[PDB]
Amino acid sequence: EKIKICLQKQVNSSFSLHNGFGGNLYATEEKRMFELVKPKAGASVLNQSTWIGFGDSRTDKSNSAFPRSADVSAKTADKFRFLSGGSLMLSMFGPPGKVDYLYQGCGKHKVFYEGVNWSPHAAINCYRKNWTDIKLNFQKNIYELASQSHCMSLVNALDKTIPLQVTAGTAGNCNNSFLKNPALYTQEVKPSENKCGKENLAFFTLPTQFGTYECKLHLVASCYFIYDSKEVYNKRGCDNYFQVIYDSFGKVVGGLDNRVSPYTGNSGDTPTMQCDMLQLKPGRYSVRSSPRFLLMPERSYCFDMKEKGPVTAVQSIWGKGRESDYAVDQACLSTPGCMLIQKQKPYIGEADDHHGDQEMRELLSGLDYEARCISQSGWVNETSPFTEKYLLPPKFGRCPLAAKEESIPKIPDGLLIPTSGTDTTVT
Amino acid sequence: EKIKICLQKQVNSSFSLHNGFGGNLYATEEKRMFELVKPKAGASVLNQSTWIGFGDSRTDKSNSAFPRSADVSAKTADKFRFLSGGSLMLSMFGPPGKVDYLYQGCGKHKVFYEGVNWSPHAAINCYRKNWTDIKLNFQKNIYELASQSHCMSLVNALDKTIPLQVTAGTAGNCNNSFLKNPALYTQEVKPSENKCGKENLAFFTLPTQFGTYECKLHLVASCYFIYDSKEVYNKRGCDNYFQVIYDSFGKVVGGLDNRVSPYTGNSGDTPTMQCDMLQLKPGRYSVRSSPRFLLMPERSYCFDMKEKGPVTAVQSIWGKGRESDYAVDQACLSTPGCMLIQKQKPYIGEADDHHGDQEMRELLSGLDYEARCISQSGWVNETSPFTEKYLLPPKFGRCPLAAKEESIPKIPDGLLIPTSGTDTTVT
Amino acid sequence: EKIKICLQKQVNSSFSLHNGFGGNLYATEEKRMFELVKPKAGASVLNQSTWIGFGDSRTDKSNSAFPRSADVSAKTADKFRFLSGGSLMLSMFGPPGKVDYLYQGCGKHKVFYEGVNWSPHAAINCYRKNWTDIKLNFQKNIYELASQSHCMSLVNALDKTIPLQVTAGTAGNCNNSFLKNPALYTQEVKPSENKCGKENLAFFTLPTQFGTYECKLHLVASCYFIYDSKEVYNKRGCDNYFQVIYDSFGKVVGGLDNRVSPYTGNSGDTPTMQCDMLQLKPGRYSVRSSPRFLLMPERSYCFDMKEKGPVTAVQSIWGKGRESDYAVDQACLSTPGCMLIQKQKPYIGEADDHHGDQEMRELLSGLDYEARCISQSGWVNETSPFTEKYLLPPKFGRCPLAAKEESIPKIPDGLLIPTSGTDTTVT
Amino acid sequence: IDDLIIGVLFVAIVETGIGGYLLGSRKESGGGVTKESAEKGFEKIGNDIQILKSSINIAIEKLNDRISHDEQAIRDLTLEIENARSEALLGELGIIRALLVGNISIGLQESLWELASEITNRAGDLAVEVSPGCWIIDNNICDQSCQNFIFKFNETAPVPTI
Amino acid sequence: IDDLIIGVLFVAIVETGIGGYLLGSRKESGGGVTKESAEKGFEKIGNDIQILKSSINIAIEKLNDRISHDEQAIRDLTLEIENARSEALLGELGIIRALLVGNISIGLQESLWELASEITNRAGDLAVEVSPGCWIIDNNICDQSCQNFIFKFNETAPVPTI
Amino acid sequence: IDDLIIGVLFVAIVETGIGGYLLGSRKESGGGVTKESAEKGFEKIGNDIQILKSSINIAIEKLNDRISHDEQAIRDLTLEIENARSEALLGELGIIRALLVGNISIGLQESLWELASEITNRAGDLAVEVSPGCWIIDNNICDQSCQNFIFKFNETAPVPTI
Ligand SMILES: *[C@@H]1O[C@H](CO)[C@@H](O[C@@H]2O[C@H](CO)[C@@H](O[C@@H]3O[C@H](CO)[C@@H](O)[C@H](O)[C@@H]3O)[C@H](O)[C@H]2NC(C)=O)[C@H](O)[C@H]1NC(C)=O
Ligand SMILES: *[C@@H]1O[C@H](CO)[C@@H](O[C@@H]2O[C@H](CO)[C@@H](O[C@@H]3O[C@H](CO)[C@@H](O)[C@H](O)[C@@H]3O)[C@H](O)[C@H]2NC(C)=O)[C@H](O)[C@H]1NC(C)=O
Ligand SMILES: *[C@@H]1O[C@H](CO)[C@@H](O[C@@H]2O[C@H](CO)[C@@H](O[C@@H]3O[C@H](CO)[C@@H](O)[C@H](O)[C@@H]3O)[C@H](O)[C@H]2NC(C)=O)[C@H](O)[C@H]1NC(C)=O
Ligand SMILES: *[C@@H]1O[C@H](CO)[C@@H](O[C@@H]2O[C@H](CO)[C@@H](O[C@@H]3O[C@H](CO)[C@@H](O)[C@H](O)[C@@H]3O)[C@H](O)[C@H]2NC(C)=O)[C@H](O)[C@H]1NC(C)=O
Ligand SMILES: *[C@@H]1O[C@H](CO)[C@@H](O[C@@H]2O[C@H](CO)[C@@H](O[C@@H]3O[C@H](CO)[C@@H](O)[C@H](O)[C@@H]3O)[C@H](O)[C@H]2NC(C)=O)[C@H](O)[C@H]1NC(C)=O
Ligand SMILES: *[C@@H]1O[C@H](CO)[C@@H](O[C@H]2O[C@H](CO)[C@@H](O[C@@H]3O[C@H](CO)[C@@H](O)[C@H](O)[C@@H]3O)[C@H](O)[C@H]2NC(C)=O)[C@H](O)[C@H]1NC(C)=O
Ligand SMILES: *[C@@H]1O[C@H](CO)[C@@H](O[C@H]2O[C@H](CO)[C@@H](O[C@@H]3O[C@H](CO)[C@@H](O)[C@H](O)[C@@H]3O)[C@H](O)[C@H]2NC(C)=O)[C@H](O)[C@H]1NC(C)=O
Repeated sequence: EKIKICLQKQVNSSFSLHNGFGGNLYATEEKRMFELVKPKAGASVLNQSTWIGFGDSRTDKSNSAFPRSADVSAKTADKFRFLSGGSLMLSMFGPPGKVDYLYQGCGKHKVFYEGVNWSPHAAINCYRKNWTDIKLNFQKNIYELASQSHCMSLVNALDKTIPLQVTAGTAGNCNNSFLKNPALYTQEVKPSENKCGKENLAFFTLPTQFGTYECKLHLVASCYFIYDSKEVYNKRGCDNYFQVIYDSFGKVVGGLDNRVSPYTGNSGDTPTMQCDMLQLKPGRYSVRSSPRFLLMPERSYCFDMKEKGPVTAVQSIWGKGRESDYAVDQACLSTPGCMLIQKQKPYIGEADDHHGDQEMRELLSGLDYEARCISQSGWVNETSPFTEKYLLPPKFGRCPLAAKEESIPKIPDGLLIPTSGTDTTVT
Repeated sequence: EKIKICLQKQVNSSFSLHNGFGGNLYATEEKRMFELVKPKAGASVLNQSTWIGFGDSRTDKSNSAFPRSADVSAKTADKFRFLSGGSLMLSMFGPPGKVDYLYQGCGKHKVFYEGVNWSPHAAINCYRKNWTDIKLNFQKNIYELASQSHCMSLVNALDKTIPLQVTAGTAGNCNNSFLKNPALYTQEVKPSENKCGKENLAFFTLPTQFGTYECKLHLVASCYFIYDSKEVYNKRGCDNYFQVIYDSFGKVVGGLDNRVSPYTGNSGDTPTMQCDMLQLKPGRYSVRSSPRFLLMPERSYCFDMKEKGPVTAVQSIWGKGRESDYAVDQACLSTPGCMLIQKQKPYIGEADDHHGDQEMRELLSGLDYEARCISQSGWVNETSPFTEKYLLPPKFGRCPLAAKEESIPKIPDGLLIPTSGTDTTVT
Repeated sequence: EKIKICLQKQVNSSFSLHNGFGGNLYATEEKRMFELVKPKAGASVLNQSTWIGFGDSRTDKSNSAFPRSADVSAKTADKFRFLSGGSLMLSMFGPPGKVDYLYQGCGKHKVFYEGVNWSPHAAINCYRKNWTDIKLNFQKNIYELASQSHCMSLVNALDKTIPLQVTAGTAGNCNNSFLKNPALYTQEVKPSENKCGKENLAFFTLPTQFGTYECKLHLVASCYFIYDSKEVYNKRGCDNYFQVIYDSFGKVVGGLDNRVSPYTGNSGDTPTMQCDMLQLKPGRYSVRSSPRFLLMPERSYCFDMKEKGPVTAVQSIWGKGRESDYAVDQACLSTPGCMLIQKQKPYIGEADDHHGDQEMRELLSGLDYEARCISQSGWVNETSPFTEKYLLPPKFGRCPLAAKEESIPKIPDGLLIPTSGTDTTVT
Repeated sequence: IDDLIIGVLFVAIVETGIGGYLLGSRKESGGGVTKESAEKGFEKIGNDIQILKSSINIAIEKLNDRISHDEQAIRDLTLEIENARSEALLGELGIIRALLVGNISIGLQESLWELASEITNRAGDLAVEVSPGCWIIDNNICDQSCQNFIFKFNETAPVPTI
Repeated sequence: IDDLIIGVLFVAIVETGIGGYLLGSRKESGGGVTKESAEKGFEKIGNDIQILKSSINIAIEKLNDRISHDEQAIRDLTLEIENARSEALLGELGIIRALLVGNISIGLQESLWELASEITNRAGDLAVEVSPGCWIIDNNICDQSCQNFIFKFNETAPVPTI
Repeated sequence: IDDLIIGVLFVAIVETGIGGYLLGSRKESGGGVTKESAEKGFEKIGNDIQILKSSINIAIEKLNDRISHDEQAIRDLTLEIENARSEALLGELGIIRALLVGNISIGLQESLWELASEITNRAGDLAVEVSPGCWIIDNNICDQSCQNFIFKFNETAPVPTI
């Protein structure tokens, strides 16, 4: 007897009807095509090998109590050029009674924890008590030049020529001497005895190399004393105050000349010092100044200026009890290419109050991983072209784009049954 | 006998061959997929329930001759905060011989018909005849702050402290008194008999709330008298003219000091008044002025500043016979977030010359409908993601995009016949 | 007996498996979908009929030694408005002892080879030996106005009114006369004999048409003499130097007035002339000047200002032995809408050192072909929507976009074999 | 090569004559071509065309109001952006038009395969291998009555086998 | 119109009963319907589904890591740009989803056509014109043994033709 | 599972042997495989491949000169914008390549179904159910002559039925 057999499809219980072009499809379960990625708080790096850091006491591998004292891991710390008590600003200006160090290195991404060692607590008063503006402006320029360089190094000495008429100065508010960057020199000049001195002329040569380091641009500080008035200067000098920086050609590039510009002080018999930040290319420069004062700059930072790249700047502030400034923050936020890392909770250290903060550690934890994107909103090492929402303006790497999970496609899963013609679904 | 039967497809008369991927398709007729939408001239609103208007006499529901007189419908007029003879500028400065009112309200979209009641015709000369610049600058700030606020209110009273030496002023060109915003106060000073006076110090408090209204920013007018010269002021004073507004801390935020700034007038023995527009935060402020003149501000506009939102400004000009300025137009066209509505035919009213214009009615007709987009090129409540050409820059809602009809896809209509494989079309 | 026959497909030797939707495809060979287009060096034009050129000696068809001497073809040269020894600047200011001509024409694209005939070599010293700055600024304005105009013409004469007191001048450093654009006139004034003069007032009328040429904007030179001091002027004139240009209403639009402005010279007893470039609309203008000097402008360039359009500017420099400046280059590079054509090899002419350069010929060859895009990177007449990399910012026509050949799709070629469903590929 | 009556895959240009869906019949080695309307089968095809048009409507609605709600306060121009977005969206519209035409076409063809199935199902003698959308039947076995039932959907007196 | 057993193109809603792939059989002009699980070619269908899913995986990876490696140092906002790119890429994802569903669907259907072919190949007597994915056999010719071999793949005693 | 000769849907890797389109024949339950070129059927396929290539050409022309005429006078950079447009247009090109390959593939396959129809039409006894793109004929009934006519298009002495 004839029997009819058919291969039948029947759809049961829980099912989704995925719509297409050229047949539709039934499936029992369904799931999302992509999963939204999230940026993780703190700092991390791309490539995990093309980066370099400039450190303090909390990134120092030679710290006796290191694990405790450290705001970073050992792994992370290895890429740093550290020294306990150190600061870029301390090596830049070399104030007496503080540490001094040759900061230098190369890399695509530069990581700074600079600042805390020259905060208001440090109490430098070499004719200037509030360092904050100088610190800020110095940092701003460091960040600027660094996010545009591959290699950088401190320049702790340079070529100079001083005229025999003047000999090295000292100041009681600058411990027992004077700074290692603006070098003070004076000659005998006494207006009352009518023993009037001569203007100074001195030379200096900025080197276009510093060992292996290639110097295409130098960050130097042009400093000078700001006197209140005529009468005040005229106690100690017969003429008028002036300190001016000339180039090789004969053009002036900075300083203060009170033979042609009015006096602007407010510190009485004693003046107050102002240091302007200048960017200078290598060559033979000259300086001129009034008889009683010569302030030759003898230090600078050397930048190769080769390529642009990320810069991370960590908020370098003290533990409890020590007065801190926000120069770091301010400077970063006013220069492009740097990402600021800042603390939401107070700084409370393990080793002592100023070293080994809990928060800072779980932020700088990322520096041991290899990120696929880093942004001012955080870092990510996980893949996926999407994120819940947009990441803050400066960002580097393979960026994820903003999208809603409800708008992501769904993929059929479990039991799948194909529809064909118009015959296909009976009811 | 064996007979062969075939189901044949045959195409006849008018037919179009629509190309595809996976076969083509024949159809007898065809039409466009999307119709190009048009922007309609006039004013309209999104959401039709989150908007508020500030009115005059032509938006006034309490006007006896309303229908005739009205440039709007009854439905539309109800969302307005109106008053016949009203004006924001009239309540802001309160000049004598004019109306006084408390404009206030909240909304995502604010609609202004402000201006006409203080045009050159209105006749105010409280030491200033041409009000146009003041009007303009005032409107500009109103539009600015309003397109950045949810709630706004006039402030017609505040906390003040006036010193016993001065007593309330009056002026013959300001009718029989003086303004209800800059409050004049004077003391005796007579240079001829050497009966010289004392400089004034007076306080005032801008309130952070005004009933329900929240004040995060106040729009105040800092006013002062401009004298021709030393000698001219020195007829009535023994010092020099000055009126200056200080903050709670003690810094100056506005005014004019002729003890240090030269005399700039050109009006002779009588001065001319200048009112600068200032944006002030709530707090306790102070003012200082010359013996003979104290001008304390006693009114302002209070803005909550919560959210950005649309602003429509209608060209508030007079019917034929009364002189009108273009302050409204100018102010809007120079501030972002506002859309200007302006006439292309003269203003000819039904009720009287100045109320109930034909044109204006068919323009402000849209305000009763709920638009899906509103732009400076017009409004639309009709669907479709496309339009013939681009709409002018400020626009709000679901925008239609520019496209040409000749490139819009065509949809088959009438009789449809499918093509299959390569066999499919014989000839 | 029963025999089974099958139509078999078999794939052999070299084959590529092109992946699709609705089956894949085998093919024996494969090639790229689009060939990347290249931007050819030199100058060329779009539409080959809406363009016009302004020429010199190397573009002149009446030159006896043309073929040799020419930096262009005969075909190309026909679209030029040339003249041997010519220059726009020479016709603009008309210096004595130099060629005079009426440059003019219309077109969407204007091509300039202007400049070489008034380079430092040319030796004009009509109170100014270094013409470069004037040349530069003049060229900048010509390019500027030209990339915003359809028609342009030189205006070598205009309507004027001179006062009877002054009579035409001459200058020994300007050969035997003076320029044909600033026209010099003086009256007899002697300070020592107290034969002082009267200030001059003279008029001039800028015409709205010049034949068929429409003048919406005129490029005129406002010139004046710069004297070292009071005393120096007071040798030749009792009062003070001044030359000033007023409008129809009575406002001032240019010049120098040393009755109020200090004397800025550095040329001693003889002054030095400065000509500022002004853009003026048609009307009746007036000028006022000190007794001893009247400098009325009598020439200008007339622009219709109708429409934006491309401008090509060729580096017009000399052969070996005549000093050349880069005014052309500089002027173009500081104006938008122009494309600069410049030489990478020295100028070595066939006819003489200065005419018929090899390089210039292999650059300006493109002007005989019809390009589909022209850019500062070069031109292209070939089709294809892609090119190796982005063309330099100013460019006109059907632009090709940047792409990598390795990412361009490949098209199957040779023998093609279709894949079907799941059954299709056996192994 | 089939003759004057050809399969359902085929569509022939009959510009001045009968168009649409029709029954093309003739005898194998005998009586000439007879062509007559398929409007009794069309009630299915037509109804599926409505279902297809429902799909179309939906897909068009799905492309309406795509772009987000703006609130532009700035007076600066964005035309170069609007242009580049329009050129892209225009490209998208091109693609989805060709895709839709094929999908519609295919689904329409599959509705002609429901007629085959139903007609074949109606009488056992209708099952035979001929040409795509063509069948062969015997006029001794089945008269007008059963033919009229079988493929003209008029349910008149079904075919007798003994 | 087929009765209570219908072809392979078809899919029927049976929410609380048996679902998936099943063998629906009954006597021609007689006895009731028998339905039973197909759990043995489903490894075939299923395995082919894994190959289809392999395609899916690949195509999903091909949409991962598409955007270029940035180094944005400027603090300027690009949200308005990110939005316009996201809206476009979202549209693209829509299209390729519908395309993928169809391509998968089609390739899945073609694996059901591999079963037909194989079952037809298994016994000569299985070749007959019935309904898409339906076949007819005779119980006087083939017993349980060969049936169980033919479409339940038990390889039990193949059909004897003499 | 079919044996040493398999259907038209199939394509087999024969890297160092005969390729293209060929006639694979053997006896049913007897003598071994004979393989030989199909270059007489190919004359159809080949011409249709040209028509298909004509479609390609058109579609390529249709993608040429799509960007509108520029007049950029400003000297500022748009590379980052051009880049984002290129990334999109590149994506679009990917899609339409896969779409084109399938459409071409399909249309090519349908021209192999035109051969089936023609060969089947050539001799009535050639109509039989075997495997997709395979047929069975009897050499008792038809010699070389008619075979050579039937599928090698050489019109030699057609098959007699008595
Ligand atoms: C991407 O970065 C994430 C973190 O953001 C990495 O996840 C972490 O992976 C490590 C191993 O590499 C896991 O560490 C292990 O944790 C367990 C459990 O606590 C412990 O027993 C082990 O000794 C070790 O510490 C860690 O759990 C994991 N983080 C989380 C939240 O699960 C990830 O590995 C990175 N991937 C790549 C490829 O870079
Ligand atoms: C697009 O422009 C190119 C050049 O950029 C054109 O190619 C050139 O076409 C000319 C004729 O118009 C060819 O000239 C001939 O050269 C031969 C070879 O020496 C000579 O014997 C002839 O007397 C003549 O001068 C020239 O060969 C050719 N370029 C190259 C590199 O071979 C092209 O025709 C243009 N196409 C269009 C449609 O505008
Ligand atoms: C292509 O041919 C088809 C035939 O299959 C055309 O359809 C037929 O169009 C005529 C147009 O007049 C319709 O005739 C009208 O019929 C109604 C009754 O339904 C009658 O009241 C009218 O007076 C008239 O006779 C006819 O209905 C229609 N066929 C069907 C099945 O509806 C088709 O219009 C042709 N193409 C073009 C572009 O005309
Ligand atoms: C739609 O119907 C299908 C049947 O064709 C469902 O598949 C069957 O799902 C049940 C779920 O409980 C599975 O049962 C489990 O069997 C294992 C042994 O394999 C046993 O250890 C468990 O205790 C349980 O009874 C069953 O295996 C499965 N069929 C096959 C062939 O695997 C399907 O799940 C239904 N749809 C939905 C949404 O449930
Ligand atoms: C894959 O196999 C096919 C066969 O179906 C190859 O086609 C055959 O290729 C040879 C290549 O030399 C052709 O022979 C040549 O014929 C020409 C005359 O047309 C003659 O001048 C040469 O000396 C040579 O004998 C042969 O004709 C051709 N088959 C057909 C039908 O034309 C195909 O080339 C193979 N794939 C690859 C990548 O080679
Ligand atoms: C549209 O569906 C196609 C299937 O109908 C799909 O192709 C896939 O199937 C083919 C076989 O016909 C695969 O080819 C094999 O792949 C296996 C590994 O999975 C290999 O072992 C074997 O050698 C052979 O290459 C294709 O590889 C497979 N596709 C993928 C991406 O794996 C099409 O890909 C699909 N179209 C799209 C755009 O998804
Ligand atoms: C998907 O493949 C289609 C083919 O299966 C392709 O259409 C092409 O084939 C049709 C015939 O079915 C051509 O129409 C004929 O063209 C010839 C000339 O080549 C004419 O003589 C004749 O009158 C008729 O127009 C189509 O022209 C042809 N396509 C093209 C572009 O030429 C589809 O185009 C293809 N889909 C896509 C989007 O390319």
